[PDB]
Amino acid sequence: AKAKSRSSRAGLQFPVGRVHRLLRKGNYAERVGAGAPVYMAAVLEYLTAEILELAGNAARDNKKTRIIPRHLQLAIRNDEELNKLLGKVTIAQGGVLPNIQAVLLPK
Amino acid sequence: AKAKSRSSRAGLQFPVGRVHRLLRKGNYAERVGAGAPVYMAAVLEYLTAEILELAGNAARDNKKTRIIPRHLQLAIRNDEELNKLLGKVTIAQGGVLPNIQAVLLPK
Amino acid sequence: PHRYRPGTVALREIRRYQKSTELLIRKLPFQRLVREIAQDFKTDLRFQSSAVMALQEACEAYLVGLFEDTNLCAIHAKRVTIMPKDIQLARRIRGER
Amino acid sequence: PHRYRPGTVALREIRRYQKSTELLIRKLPFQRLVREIAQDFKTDLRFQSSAVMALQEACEAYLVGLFEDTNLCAIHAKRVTIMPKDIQLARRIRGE
Amino acid sequence: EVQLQQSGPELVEPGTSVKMPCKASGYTFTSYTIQWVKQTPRQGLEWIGYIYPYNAGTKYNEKFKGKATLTSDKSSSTVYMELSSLTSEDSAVYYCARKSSRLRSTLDYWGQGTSVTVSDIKMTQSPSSMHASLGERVTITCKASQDIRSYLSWYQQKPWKSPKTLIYYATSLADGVPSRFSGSGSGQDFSLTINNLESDDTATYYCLQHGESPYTFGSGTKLEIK
Amino acid sequence: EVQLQQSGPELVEPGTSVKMPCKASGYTFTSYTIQWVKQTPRQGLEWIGYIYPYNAGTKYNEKFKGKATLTSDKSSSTVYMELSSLTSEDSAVYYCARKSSRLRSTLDYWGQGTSVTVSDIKMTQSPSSMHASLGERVTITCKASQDIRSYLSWYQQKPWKSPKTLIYYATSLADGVPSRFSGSGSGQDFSLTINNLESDDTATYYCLQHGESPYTFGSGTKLEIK
Amino acid sequence: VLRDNIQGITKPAIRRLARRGGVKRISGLIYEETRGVLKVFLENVIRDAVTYTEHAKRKTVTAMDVVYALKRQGRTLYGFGG
Amino acid sequence: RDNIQGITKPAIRRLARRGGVKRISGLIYEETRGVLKVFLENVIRDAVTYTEHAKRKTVTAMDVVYALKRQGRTLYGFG
Amino acid sequence: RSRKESYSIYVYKVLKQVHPDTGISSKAMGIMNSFVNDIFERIAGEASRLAHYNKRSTITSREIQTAVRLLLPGELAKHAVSEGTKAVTKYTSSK
Amino acid sequence: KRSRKESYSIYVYKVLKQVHPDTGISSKAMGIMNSFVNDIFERIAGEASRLAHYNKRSTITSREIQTAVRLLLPGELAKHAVSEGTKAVTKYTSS
DNA sequence: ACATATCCTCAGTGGTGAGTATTAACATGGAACTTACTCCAACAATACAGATGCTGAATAAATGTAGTCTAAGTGAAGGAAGAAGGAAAGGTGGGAGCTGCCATCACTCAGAATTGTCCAGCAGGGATTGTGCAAGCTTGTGAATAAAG
DNA sequence: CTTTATTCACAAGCTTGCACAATCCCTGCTGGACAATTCTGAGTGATGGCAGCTCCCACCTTTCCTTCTTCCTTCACTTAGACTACATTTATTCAGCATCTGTATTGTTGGAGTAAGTTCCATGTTAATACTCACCACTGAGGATATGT
Repeated sequence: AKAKSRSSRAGLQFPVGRVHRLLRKGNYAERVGAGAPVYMAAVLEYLTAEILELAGNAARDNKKTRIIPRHLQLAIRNDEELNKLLGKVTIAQGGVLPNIQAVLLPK
Repeated sequence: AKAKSRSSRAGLQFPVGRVHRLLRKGNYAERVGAGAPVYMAAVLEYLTAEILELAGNAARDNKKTRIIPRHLQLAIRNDEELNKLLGKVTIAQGGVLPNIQAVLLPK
Repeated sequence: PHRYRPGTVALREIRRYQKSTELLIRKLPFQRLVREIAQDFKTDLRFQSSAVMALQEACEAYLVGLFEDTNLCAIHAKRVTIMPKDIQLARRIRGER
Repeated sequence: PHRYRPGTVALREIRRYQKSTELLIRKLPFQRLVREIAQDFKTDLRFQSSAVMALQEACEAYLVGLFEDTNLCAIHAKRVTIMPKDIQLARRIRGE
Repeated sequence: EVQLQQSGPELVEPGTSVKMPCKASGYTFTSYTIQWVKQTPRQGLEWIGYIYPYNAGTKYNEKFKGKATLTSDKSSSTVYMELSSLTSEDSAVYYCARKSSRLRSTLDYWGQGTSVTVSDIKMTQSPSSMHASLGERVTITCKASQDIRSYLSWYQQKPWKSPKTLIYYATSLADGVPSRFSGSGSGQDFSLTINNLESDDTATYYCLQHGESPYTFGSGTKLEIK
Repeated sequence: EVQLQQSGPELVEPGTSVKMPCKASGYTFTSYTIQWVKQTPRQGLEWIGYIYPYNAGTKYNEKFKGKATLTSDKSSSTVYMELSSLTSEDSAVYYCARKSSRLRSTLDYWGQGTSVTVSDIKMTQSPSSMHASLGERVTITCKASQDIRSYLSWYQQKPWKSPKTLIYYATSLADGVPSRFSGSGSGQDFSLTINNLESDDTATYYCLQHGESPYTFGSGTKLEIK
Repeated sequence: VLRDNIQGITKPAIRRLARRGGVKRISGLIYEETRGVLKVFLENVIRDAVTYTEHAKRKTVTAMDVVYALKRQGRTLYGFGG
Repeated sequence: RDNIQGITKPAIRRLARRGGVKRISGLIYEETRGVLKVFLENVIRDAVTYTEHAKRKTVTAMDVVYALKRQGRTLYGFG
Repeated sequence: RSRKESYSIYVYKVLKQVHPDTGISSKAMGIMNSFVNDIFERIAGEASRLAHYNKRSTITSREIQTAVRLLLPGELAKHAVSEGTKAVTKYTSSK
Repeated sequence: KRSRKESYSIYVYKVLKQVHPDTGISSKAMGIMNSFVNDIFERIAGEASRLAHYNKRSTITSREIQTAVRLLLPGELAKHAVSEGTKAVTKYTSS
């Protein structure tokens, strides 16, 4: 008897056990194999890492050291893929991307 | 005792038992409350009857005995609530509504 | 005195409100409008503060995105003034009508 | 001889192709297009006839709806001729 | 919430044309048809036609074809009715009524009606006029000439008032109508039952079929209490 | 499938400007950044900048700001580079490289390289050049200056040819690369291991970081067979 | 009993929402149209939220019901639960 | 393999006439071919993914129906 | 072969109930089967989400009624709720 | 005596301190992150449930999750997510 | 071409309190371990339906030419929208109280799963009709061209 | 230059032939109904507490109304070329038939894998806590803008 939770055995930080419990209680299938929460936790951890790193870079080019939802909106809306995933998603207190159409500028 | 069915108990044509089996095995909940398939079958039968009655009326105005998918499309698209229910739905071999914009006509 | 030409202040307002993040509608009139609308569905209802807050961010985001689509419709017609026909066309193409 | 002014046969074609329900693209070029597009994802795969038929119905319905939105954009721009800018505006508002 | 505003009375010279507004509020205007019913004291209520503002779809009665013209304006949420070539038999009350595009739905909310003065299937109602006490049972028959799939409605009209929808789909109660009224029957035989009487129930009761394309009202029963 | 078409060699007198295109085909053009690097005999590969066609977002090296500008044409699926005021030390091979907006991804596909002829994290590679037989094991070290969280890539370049991507994310194999090449290491210490060699491994190997804002290439290790 | 509160969505508020949307010029009939559009959107979302509240046998509309209503209408909102 | 030229000019003309278009510019056809190619790639990629998950080498109508559906473009009449 | 089930006899019984002269084609039957399956999936998924939100492990007719109130538009939802309530009342009142 | 709520705010902070050691986060941004992880979880899990139901299978395996990631996520995002899931499953079935 | 007041917007400091990163208490759900049980890889066979080829008849696309008509550029009036100032007015943050209902806890009870039998409704295959497509003829009707005024 | 009678082509309507698909009938067979039992999950009540009303207030920021200007929108002319329309040539597609074979599908077995039950402990949540970062206040420099030069 011991240690070694399933996240540490898979080298992750997202909980494999909680994801397995949510997959079991979420009424998705009759059975859940014990590789599906590992894959699922890895995918969620990768997506969280990508969004958090892009938002940290957006905060870093803002002379700031704390991520606000504006930085998350700037991270998501500046990417083709990410915007596509979260294209029908509203972020609270995120604002919009700063853009003006070129015909509105004076000349 | 002669094994009468649940649809005849509820006075329906759509199957209560098959809807109960699809609700049970369709991974929707842990339990199904046994009045839910009666309600579901009644709602499905009402929607089928409304669509079929409007399609038969369209076929009669088109002087046709049989219903083709054009009659179903003409029944669905001419009703606001039915078109709201099936806005993101393509009906095969249904065509479109006859609609020319008013500017495109001569004079 | 000193006056700015039209479109100069209107461009600095675009540059100001696109970099800011907070809500653009006042909180209390929107809360009163939400309660007025909800009283037609169920009497004596009582919202939470976060429910009205979420409703305000949702409505403001929807209105802002419709205003970008309206601006694109206005620019397509070789104009810079948005008109109700642009709102109707954007809502028609979006599927809201 | 006899010759219809422009826009008359066009309106006749609009009425005729809005009255009918048959598919407007020939089946063999669409089948070849579907097979070549699927070649980039799979090297050697077969297709059901129903699969190509469903693909054709969906593609023709999508193109007819996009042409409806394109015509609306052209009329909003005070024109009766559709341009590629109308297609681009309609696909931008639709989110495509 | 739902109301149908109509104009005042019209004193029209014959041979002209008259416009009728049906300004609507309280509901999504495009999702409900607007029907038009004419009411004379000699022919009773007659269904004229309907307009669907979703596609501006018209349908008229055969005896009102050409004589009546229905139009819709979605900007002001208004329904207009045109009568041209006014014959001397046009002195009647014109009601516009809301009705959903669903087949089960009926003419639920009615307008006040404009009184204009010029200067199929037949419903048989067995009692023309009957007398009832303060606590009696009232049964009204609406025998139909043809077959309808339970598409019959029961309406109550006070003198100098708009009709009030009591029963839709031949058994279901309308919104706000008490459970004293009870509809029954199907096919060709229908009945309306008033359980216990009040002083409010002094009214004329009609039955309308909408199972076929020309909608037909009944002759009507006059019910007066004490 | 993915092609990065470019132009030929441009002989240019000093003082004027020069244009280089990067016509791209085989992929969704707006979803991938186009990055430009230059190569000289004197100092090897160095990263100039990139342009994201999704929002036309540029980012340049600090030593190439003003010297190089980047534009994109979405209709022709092309990326244009302007170099202005060509000095004497500007005769170089200019490469454009596809790279996804994902931070893990690298310069996977490269252009042919336009030869222009005119009339910070330090990368330390310990072996400058080495010789090997037809079957032994080669190890190349790429100790870096600062900390990069596994954002290192290994490239193989034939003489007079575009560099070929071998390793991305310091351990993962590129598309089509066999399992003979193996990347290892993390943090500051990285290494590339060739298991058994062929006659096609006679090439120059580079390591590139993209953890920081200015991307820096390696010094380059020449590998010659027998 | 509240009445006529759509006028509380003032013309400067609609102008600010247009400025965030990138609009340079605004016609005078834009504001009534925007009030009608915002009203229709609000009744749709509030009707779904009140349905979600009445299913839970609650008299209090929560933020989670608003989030489910927005998710139902394809307008998923982040940062308010769920 | 080309085969985008098999979607000919009068086929796009017929699809525009069904959409109510009276006058068509000459540059419409290439834009429509590109749009149809993008839509077909997006549907066919998901259909082939559904086919490969089932360990099949044949794309069925069910896979196309599921692929269409996932894009919010539900198609009736094919099962 | 393998006995695949559908709604064809049920839709045909409904059609002969509401139109006892009017036939139907095979393609229109396929459209009707797709419609019934799609609406079944929508109502069942909404009822599943409604049960999951309120920490309930069963789907009752209240969840189905609320789901019908959510997906279906106004008078459509009202008449479907009336039909479902009538059927559940008839089923309870008769075993 | 009121029950406890659970979220991803502890693991998301761990991933943040991996990818950015000297960078904090606000509570609103953590709420956005929790909503994002929940939304992507429901999307992938529902997609995989549909994949298992289409193939008449009764279990969700890592193959279903891989196919759901391929269908849901766009190109290079799906490629790197498949890479991460494969590496984690390979690492998990070795100890 | 230049010169110059003038509102507006970043670029730095300092204070500070709002929020947020850090540390115990505990409780609860995940891990270890074992047992049952069942579901789906793994072969094996077998029709079957999709790919490929051929061929002739429809039949739609390509091309060239004429002629219309429509998109686009230019010009001008005018009126509608923006900018700014001054006065009103209502949002906002704070500070109380009141109380209604929301979540928690315990009880228990009717209802829903479970399992075994069996039977009858439903899907597949095969005769059986029937009604809508096809071909041919007639006819109203809009469109466009010549003709008298 | 203005309505208006031939001319012309096109789609709608009417009338049989028929043949392919729809309706219906026969047969296994499998999924649904009957019935007794258990195992719950969810409905009645009671409770505490918290959070959502309602009210008062000071302030000061936001909004509304007026006036002037300007510049953008809309209407009218013109025109050149990019369209539509049609005849003719051509090339491609449709449909029927045949052959071949990879493949989808079904059947059987059993072994790996996964659900289920106990326990216990280590992790995750909440309460309390001491700072860190961002915002406001305040100058100070730097570009932008309208303007007389």
